[PDB]
Amino acid sequence: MSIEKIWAREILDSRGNPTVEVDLYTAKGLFRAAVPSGASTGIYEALELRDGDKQRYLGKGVLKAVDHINSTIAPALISSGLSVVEQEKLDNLMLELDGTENKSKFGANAILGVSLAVCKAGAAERELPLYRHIAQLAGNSDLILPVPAFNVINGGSHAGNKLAMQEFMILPVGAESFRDAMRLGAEVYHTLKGVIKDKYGKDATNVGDEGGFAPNILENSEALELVKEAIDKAGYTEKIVIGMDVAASEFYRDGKYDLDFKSPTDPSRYITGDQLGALYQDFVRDYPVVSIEDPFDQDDWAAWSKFTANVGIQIVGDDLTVTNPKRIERAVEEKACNCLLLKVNQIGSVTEAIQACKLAQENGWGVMVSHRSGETEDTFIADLVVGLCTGQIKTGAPCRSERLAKYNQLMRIEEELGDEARFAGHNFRNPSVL
Amino acid sequence: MSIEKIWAREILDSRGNPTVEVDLYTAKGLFRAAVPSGASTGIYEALELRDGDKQRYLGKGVLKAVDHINSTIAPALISSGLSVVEQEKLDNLMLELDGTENKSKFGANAILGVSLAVCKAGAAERELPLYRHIAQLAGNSDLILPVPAFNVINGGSHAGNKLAMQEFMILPVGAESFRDAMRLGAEVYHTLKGVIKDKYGKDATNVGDEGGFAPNILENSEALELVKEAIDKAGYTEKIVIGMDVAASEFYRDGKYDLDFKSPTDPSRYITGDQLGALYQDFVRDYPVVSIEDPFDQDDWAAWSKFTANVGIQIVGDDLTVTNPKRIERAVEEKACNCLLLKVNQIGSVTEAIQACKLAQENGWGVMVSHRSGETEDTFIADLVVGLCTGQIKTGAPCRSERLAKYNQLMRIEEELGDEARFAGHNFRNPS
Ligand SMILES: [Mg+2]
Ligand SMILES: [Mg+2]
Ligand SMILES: [Mg+2]
Repeated sequence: MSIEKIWAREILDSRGNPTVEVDLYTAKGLFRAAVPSGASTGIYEALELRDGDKQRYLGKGVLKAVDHINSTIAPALISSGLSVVEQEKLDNLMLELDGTENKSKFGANAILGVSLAVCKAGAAERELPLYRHIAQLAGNSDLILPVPAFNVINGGSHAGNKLAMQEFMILPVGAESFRDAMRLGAEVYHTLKGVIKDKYGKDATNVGDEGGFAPNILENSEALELVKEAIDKAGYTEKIVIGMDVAASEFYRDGKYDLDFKSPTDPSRYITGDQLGALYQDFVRDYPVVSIEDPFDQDDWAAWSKFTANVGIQIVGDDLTVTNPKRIERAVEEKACNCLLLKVNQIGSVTEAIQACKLAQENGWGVMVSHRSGETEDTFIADLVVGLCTGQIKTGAPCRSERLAKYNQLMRIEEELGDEARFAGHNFRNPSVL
Repeated sequence: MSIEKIWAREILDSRGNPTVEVDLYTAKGLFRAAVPSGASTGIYEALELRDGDKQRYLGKGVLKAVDHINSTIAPALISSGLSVVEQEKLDNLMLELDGTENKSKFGANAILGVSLAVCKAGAAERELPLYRHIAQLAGNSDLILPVPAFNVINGGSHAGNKLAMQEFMILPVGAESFRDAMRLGAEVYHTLKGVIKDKYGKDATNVGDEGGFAPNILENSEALELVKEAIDKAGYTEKIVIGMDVAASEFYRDGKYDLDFKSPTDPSRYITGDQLGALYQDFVRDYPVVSIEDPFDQDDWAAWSKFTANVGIQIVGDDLTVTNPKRIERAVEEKACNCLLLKVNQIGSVTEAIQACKLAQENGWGVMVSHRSGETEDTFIADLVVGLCTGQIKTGAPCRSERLAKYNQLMRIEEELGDEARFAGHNFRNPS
């Protein structure tokens, strides 16, 4: 009926690791989607199925996930009789076919790749651009261009430096449009390179996984100083603010936090959740920080709720909520945070991701659509953040094209929307208030 | 007629600089292409037109080039009534509309953006995959999957280290297929990170513009040691060899060469072209180096010919030849090199790039299709290298998706070709 052919293959992501790509065919043509991959993955994330074959890609192959698609998932959907516009029914069938909570039979990367391809096929079957099809799936009717959050300084578990905290972001909230926001982001990014070079030398101007610079610094306050200095020299103090992804789960040790966890282990330097919270308060006071992601461990609920109750800024749950309704519901009840980081590969399907988004928005939460540290040339989340009208997205620094592909696509979307294009601007936290 | 709309816009490349993207519409749909951008550009390259507005993208804007397409080029091609399959006529039309030798009026980035989009539109009009359309444009019958050249160690002008030479590449010539070559490249790349980290620390495992690691090293022989270490440790000593892009023009200092040109100037450390040649001889002797690109300055013709005459490996012209038939002809007669690095943005059009490729191949040269240090999500050169059957391509490390998009596309082309697919392997110099 609707689906003529589904064919999955093995491609390489932005880090050189294998990941899932899915080709879905209908009468209207070919629809291709790829699955991202995280590095600092939360323990409650849906299962990313790897082969474990040590003599092939060091055990990081995804032939098992690919086979699960080509052998089991593909014929099931083909013989289902469901139109590709039926996103929820097609996703539910894959959920039922898997039958496990964390998608541990087929793998979340196997299920998502199909779910993404189905969505694009459904859009064309609907004769709609992808972002508008997503809008209808979510029950939205008034699209919004998001404020981009550029990770210009990379730290954390997979960055070549001492910098403990993972991401230092800039948000051009005072930009005129999204295309203007892209300009402000790039100019500060290029300005930041000079600032870092002048102070630390050229060795500190190489980049990490997400395109942000990886300077040889330790103190996170210094990363904020550099970024702030770059904003000012670029001449955008009044238009650009700062966001952070701490990813505190990555340096959570023995009930405490280690802000020097890439140095030889020494428990004497560890700090408590209270001390860590007091450090954030200093950051918010001393710098234009308006958003902090994963300030505490994924299971340190008491620290989350206590800190959130004493700040006015955006508190983003990432590893805490893992785009999971069952986890979000708890966080809502406990007021652990006021914003959800939406990662489609954390939950495994488009339908579940949309449900997770609306569950957040219903409770007055902000929503930030996000990429993974390992991405592809796929640009799905660009149309996603527009269709869901969340008003904020982080998909990398203005560097490395697995990041720019999303940003460029968003510029195309704003162009396509014409005079009906709206930039979230200073209302990125609650874009519907626009 | 054929072309219904041509619309250009401003997008960002892999290093955050503006570049040209062109949307071309026919009855068969939308065909999109983007223009790459170089950093270590040769002085004889066709003009990359930048706005120069200091208050916008630090003067790197491409609004003028975009405007030249939308206001001038597009209505001229639409009024021509030429079919998109007529690649040569459409390219010639833009060349004549520009009317300048180095495409200084519209910019090479403006002309190429349309030329690339036209080519993709022509492929669909012919009901052919892009690589087959290109093959017929070049008059080729039997296709070839190229050996990938992964730039796994980054040095040079725009890398955050002391390393003078620009690119250190691995070539899985002993691979079973291109998909196998991708695995070999990635596995060595990941192994190399560990090798680098163990010796220099995690600070040295960050990447440069092309995805290769940027370790804090000075010696070029050390970069070769690290690479050779990774190959052996990965278990592919017999199957993976080494290529180099020296880009000597970047450290050419009025007759001599500075292998520490990112250090404070000291002319006493400068070496002659003869010394530099002797150094390459040492590299070829001690390491499996089978290809050297731009070993001398773009104008140091005597050094090129002298060195090429005394080596048996592949000598690749990049800034020397700039994908230009006029420069290629001179290099052929003077025997300056034996391989052409094919960059479409160096000459400005698909037609001229094909002419450049065929001219090199007619004279026994190898051809390596190449990307630029500043790339986009565009994957044209993947279809280009297969269609031109050159047998070798460098489009970055197996890191950063502006590189992987090409490599992934080449894996798709191999899968699509199936039985007809042949991997160049040890014949990467001569798949002919
Ligand atoms: Mg993470
Ligand atoms: Mg995070
Ligand atoms: Mg160059």
